[PDB]
Amino acid sequence: LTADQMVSALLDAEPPILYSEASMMGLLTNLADRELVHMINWAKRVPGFVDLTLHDQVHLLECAWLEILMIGLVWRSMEHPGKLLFAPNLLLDRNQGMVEIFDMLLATSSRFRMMNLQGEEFVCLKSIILLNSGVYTLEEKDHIHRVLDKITDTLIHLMAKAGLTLQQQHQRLAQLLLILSHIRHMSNKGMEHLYSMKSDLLLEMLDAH
Amino acid sequence: ALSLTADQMVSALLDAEPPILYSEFSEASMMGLLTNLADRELVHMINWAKRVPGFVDLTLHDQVHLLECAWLEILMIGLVWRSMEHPGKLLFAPNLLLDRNQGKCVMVEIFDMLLATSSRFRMMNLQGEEFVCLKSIILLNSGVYTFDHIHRVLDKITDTLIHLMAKAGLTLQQQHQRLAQLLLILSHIRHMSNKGMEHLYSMKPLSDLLLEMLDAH
Amino acid sequence: KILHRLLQD
Amino acid sequence: HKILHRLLQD
Ligand SMILES: CC[C@@H](c1ccc(O)cc1)C(c1ccc(O)cc1)c1ccc(O)cc1
Ligand SMILES: CC[C@@H](c1ccc(O)cc1)C(c1ccc(O)cc1)c1ccc(O)cc1
Repeated sequence: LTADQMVSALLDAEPPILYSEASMMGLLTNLADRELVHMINWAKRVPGFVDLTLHDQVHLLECAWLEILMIGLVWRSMEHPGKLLFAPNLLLDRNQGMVEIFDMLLATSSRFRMMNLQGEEFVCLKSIILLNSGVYTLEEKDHIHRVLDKITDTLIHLMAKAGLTLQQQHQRLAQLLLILSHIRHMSNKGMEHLYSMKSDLLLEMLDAH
Repeated sequence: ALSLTADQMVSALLDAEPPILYSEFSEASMMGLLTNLADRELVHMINWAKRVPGFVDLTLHDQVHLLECAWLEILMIGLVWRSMEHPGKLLFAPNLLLDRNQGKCVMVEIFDMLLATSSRFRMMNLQGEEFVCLKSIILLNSGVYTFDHIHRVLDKITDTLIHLMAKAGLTLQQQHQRLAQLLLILSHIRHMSNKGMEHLYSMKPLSDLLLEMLDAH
Repeated sequence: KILHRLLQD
Repeated sequence: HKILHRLLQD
């Protein structure tokens, strides 16, 4: 696939933004549980994912599901400063917060806003998270790394078409990927509280960690 | 710091490198050696951090925050680096080299992840000049989103990394591809640190310094 | 468990 | 206070 084709494939594969119906945690779990179903079908449409073995596809999803949920949350909350848009009907401020996770997500959202993160870049990062989060845990790894290299070329391709010099391209690429480290951090800490205070699908997701 | 060239940036980092320390078994002794080793390494890490270009520019409050958030990451990437030329084994110290089987004393999940990272560094043929760059990035990045200057220094190290890759004869495609591959590994290092930290707070005689690092988390 | 069912079809 | 605040300026 070309760089243009990579983006078009990812953009059209985007999951919908779902709505929501101890008080707060009931809603979020219900929301995440419905989102997980869409994430799975989204994962299949991510170029190169279904080429992997069924065993590997689940390991990747089991390790990255919360990261993918969180970066999605951070993304839709971009143009809503100081608040987290869990759903179009569920916009929460910091005060309504576990608040340590909220502050990190807000920081990431404000980080995306400062960087003017484009949707085309977002679907790349999200797909990168899916393929990367479980890869370090042989011919299949060569493939995953080949797809990752393809997504890297795609990211660079996007930045070059936006009039960025090759220095700014290389800087922005780094800036985007360094954020994935924070997203991993937020996920592990989120996972750490999720396992503390404990639907069907999400149980296999939580027990994986 | 931002005034430094790429060659000068590398030279500063290479020269600021901490030494490879030595150490003085069961689940009690083994955690004892590592704790003793890590506590001595931390003292050198603090002095290394001070010598990291752009680090002393930060507030003394921020310097503490970055080190408190990244200390285990920095310890781990160092370990991974020293274990690079020792496949299937972890070189904690020249006199302390452990296999995966000797990891199940206490920690076996952490060992395989680190081994995976080490073989990943070797398969990528990670250069020392690249290593000192990644390590400094970990220091400046891991706590920056949990507080403007830092992002500029980070950009400087990015320029520095590319410079190494460009001077090694890699095409502009392989440069940004290799750049991406290196930074994605930092996601796993962060993961290992988080998994390690919850395990450290589970078991915790730690020193004052190593204890104060843990409550930060 | 569940996951290898949903992704299989 | 914290140990770390001494090592970093001394
Ligand atoms: C940020 C809130 C996040 C969360 C995670 C872990 C925590 O400990 C607290 C909060 C939450 C969520 C994130 C993204 C998204 O699209 C929907 C919901 C969530 C996920 C799973 C779950 O079983 C319950 C809640
Ligand atoms: C990989 C072993 C790592 C570890 C961390 C947490 C675990 O639960 C088990 C193992 C270990 C270490 C890493 C790097 C290094 O240079 C020296 C030592 C360590 C650090 C601090 C500490 O109080 C005890 C042990």
